[PDB]
Amino acid sequence: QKLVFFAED
Amino acid sequence: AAACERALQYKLGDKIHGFTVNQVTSVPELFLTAVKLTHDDTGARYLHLAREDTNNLFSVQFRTTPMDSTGVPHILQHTVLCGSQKYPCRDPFFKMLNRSLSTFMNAFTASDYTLYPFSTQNPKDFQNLLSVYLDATFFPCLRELDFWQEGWRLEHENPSDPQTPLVFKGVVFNEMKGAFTDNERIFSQHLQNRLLPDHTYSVVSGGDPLCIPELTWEQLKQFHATHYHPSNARFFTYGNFPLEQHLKQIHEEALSKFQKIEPSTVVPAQTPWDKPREFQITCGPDSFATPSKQTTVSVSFLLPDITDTFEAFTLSLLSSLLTSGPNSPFYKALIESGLGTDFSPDVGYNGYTREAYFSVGLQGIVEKDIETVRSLIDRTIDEVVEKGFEDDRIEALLHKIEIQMKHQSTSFGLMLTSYIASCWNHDGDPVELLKLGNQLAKFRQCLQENPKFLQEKVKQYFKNNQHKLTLSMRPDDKYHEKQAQVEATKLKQKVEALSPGDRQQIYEKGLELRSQQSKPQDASCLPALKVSDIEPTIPVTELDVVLTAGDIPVQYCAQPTNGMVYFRAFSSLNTLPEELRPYVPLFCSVLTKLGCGLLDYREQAQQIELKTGGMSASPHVLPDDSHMDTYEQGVLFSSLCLDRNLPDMMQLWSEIFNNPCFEEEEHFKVLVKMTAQELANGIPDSGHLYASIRAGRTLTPAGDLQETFSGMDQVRLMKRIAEMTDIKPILRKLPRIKKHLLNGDNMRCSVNATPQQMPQTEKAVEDFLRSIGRSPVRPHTVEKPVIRKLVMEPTFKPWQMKTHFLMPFPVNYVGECIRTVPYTDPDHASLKILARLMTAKFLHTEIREKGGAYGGGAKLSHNGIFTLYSYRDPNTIETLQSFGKAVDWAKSGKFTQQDIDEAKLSVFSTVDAPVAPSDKGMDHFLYGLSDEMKQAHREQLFAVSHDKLLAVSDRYLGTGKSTHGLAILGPENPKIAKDPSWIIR
Ligand SMILES: [Zn+2]
Repeated sequence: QKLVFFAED
Repeated sequence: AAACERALQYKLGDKIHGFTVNQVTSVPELFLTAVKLTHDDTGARYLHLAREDTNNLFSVQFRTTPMDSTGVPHILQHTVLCGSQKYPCRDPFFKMLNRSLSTFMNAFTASDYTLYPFSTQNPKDFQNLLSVYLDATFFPCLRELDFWQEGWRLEHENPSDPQTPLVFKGVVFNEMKGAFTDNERIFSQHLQNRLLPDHTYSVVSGGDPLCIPELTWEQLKQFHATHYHPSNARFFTYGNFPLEQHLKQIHEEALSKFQKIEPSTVVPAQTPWDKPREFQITCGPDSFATPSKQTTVSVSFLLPDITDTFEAFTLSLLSSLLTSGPNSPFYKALIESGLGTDFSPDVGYNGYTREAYFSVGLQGIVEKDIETVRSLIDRTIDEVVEKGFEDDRIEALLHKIEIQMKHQSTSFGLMLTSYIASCWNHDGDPVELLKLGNQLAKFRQCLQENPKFLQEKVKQYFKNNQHKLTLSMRPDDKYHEKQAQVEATKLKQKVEALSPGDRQQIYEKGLELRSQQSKPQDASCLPALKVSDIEPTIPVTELDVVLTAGDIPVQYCAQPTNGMVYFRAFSSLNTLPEELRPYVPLFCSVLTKLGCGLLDYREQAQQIELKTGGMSASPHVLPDDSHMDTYEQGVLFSSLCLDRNLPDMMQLWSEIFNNPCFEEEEHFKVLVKMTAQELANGIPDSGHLYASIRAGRTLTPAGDLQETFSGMDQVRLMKRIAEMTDIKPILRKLPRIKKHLLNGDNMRCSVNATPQQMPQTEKAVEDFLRSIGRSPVRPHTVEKPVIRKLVMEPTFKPWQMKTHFLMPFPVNYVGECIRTVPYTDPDHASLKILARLMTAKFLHTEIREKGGAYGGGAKLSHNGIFTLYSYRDPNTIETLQSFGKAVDWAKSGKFTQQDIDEAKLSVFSTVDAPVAPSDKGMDHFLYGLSDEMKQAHREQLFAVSHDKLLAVSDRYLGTGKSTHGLAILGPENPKIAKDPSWIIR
């Protein structure tokens, strides 16, 4: 869909 | 028609919807035509990659240069997706996840840029996503309460009782808390900050948990106005969709409202040091094994700008020659020295920053040996300068890149925009990174002209570079406890400064936010697809199975693999004694690394890297589709090679099966100590998985077996072996496993290749099968139709279990598993819809939005296990309570028909995801699912109705109706400890 949550470091 | 062909018809200077074609370049090695455009009015840059690929991708990139560790570009990235002018409704992003058939939808924040990519195969869905992304990034409603939810906020423990104490909450606040649960990530962060201490690279772009609450709403709005102007943007598209449609949409919706500015966002060049530096930092203790060999040390070198593409490409190759594989100088010097357990974090070439950097070092060393390591690094550099590299390793590396270039992925557009982002961010030419044929050619020429080319390069950047950084890290047993202490002070400092008027507003605003998260709102301003837009049937996958040598089935699948061959083999574990089962993952991880025949592990590694793309073995538990207590246990051998090196690959497999070297004991300890180290470091990032696997161990035989193979039991076991003073008794177990595994008694194989290559493969594979030996412990064995032999445990009784792993974490990982029904049961489809339904409309709201946890939802596996989970959760008990309230919500039926349709869209976006030529059709090869079974299951997902959702929620998810399993990774919880129904490990 995809990769629901959003990153990063 | 075709896509790369049509792009070549573009003339330089062509004006298209506010854009001008500046360059058109054909990159035949990637089957694409690159097109550079510039927006006339804004100066915005555009890169279009035209290729006959239906999985089209869009991305927009902003240069974001923070000057503090507030995490403001990260929180902004979260907040711009919380509402826009054209779509003022709450949370357009998460809502569109269930209103689209996308293949990808996310956002990322690097150190100096923010990236918003999405991909889909539906052209109408592309336009819809394109309008929402453009409006979100350029015209966000930056409402104060959306900032309070995604960033950080002050809130009462009960938002309705203003007599309860105020606490910190926020999604990013907990996202970054859990991000720095990883010690490697702590080390990585400090490395970059100390090595590049002049500008934006000196800060924590993602957010330092202690500096996040220093961020105001105004700073967030100012930061957006400064950095999210199209003049500071890079636009990117990839695929077969008409470029004109994209430009017309981008220009008329967003870019037209702006005029050219000169962005104050340039990252200056790091001024090189005259003298090296040393720094010492601290980290968290170990999860959860042993206590003096726990120091991490590294040495880092500053490299030139990545905008110098060939020199960057050169130094990247040079970096692989130096650290990759057991034939690399630093491997023989540091790893095989027995001083540490593995390489330090971020080893090799790091090209995310403007100036790239190289790092090498060890972790798991005693602090007294720090100078020893540094001397080795010093000595190794001297030797490489004097001796250089062997030609066959240079050939091996170039062969690997050739494979990476020819291989066919499903997310090609995503890799490309990620691969060019850093170079593009600093005004480099992203197209020059694409012409790999040229860089390979020039690299070869640069070697043929100067035999000491690489030796002078190492000399320049390692022996003469005064810009060296030595960084060492030792853990602190109270690290996270100390962090909480300072956090408690900053909290009190913030509460003390509150005026009575301030305190009333926080109460009221907090109550308003809670209201926003609860009140069911309208999302009709959002574009959406319908269930009618989902294809009713799947494209048939064509196979032919041939019994060979003399009854081993081999599955052949003709695919456009672009001159690549993919070989897989599955050997059952039914003859294997149960005593040796926990040692099979270990066995598989060393099988192809210990040497074969006349090849020592060094020589063997050279062949594998020169002839194949990799050969691996891994243990698998494949659940049956019609019986919860039936499964297939075995090892999957996987390998890959170019068309021309096919016989070498199968010859390698033959020698590994017939003469593996289980006598290399010294290298064996190295691999074990390395695998154990890697497994322990990866627990936090996959904490919910380790939680889910433990929770489901007592529900299914397969679940029980999966815990043995990849659970905390496997992590703990590996750690014990790495602590063994006498490794021989483990080493003797491998020949015993070899005699049950490496033969042709219980085997089936698969081959994926081009139709032109297929007959050649049929020979090499058949020759391989004849060269391995020929001629079960458990009741019973079932034959299931061309025949798979599965283990059945019909007396398996599921048993309830709750487990709390005491980890020194600042965040938690929760998993609850429920034993339901398998794939072929008609209720399974209902459960599949229900899982995403509960996630989209309940658990996401409770666990993430209200709680502040980074991730939380429900999924249903092939094995019929319904799992509820939370990821980086500040809560534990409240999370479990939300699990119970979710099923009660599911039983209430208080959800609409539109919610069911959105759940269906979300489900089909996952199962109809694109399959790489190398993976068709693994579903048949692994799980034994025909096209018939999938269509039947696909039409069941279509027939799922509201009454079936109520029936199935009451039938399986209710308390006492089915068997549950619980597991928690996180710090001590007094409430859990006083519960006798919980086990502490
Ligand atoms: Zn994030």
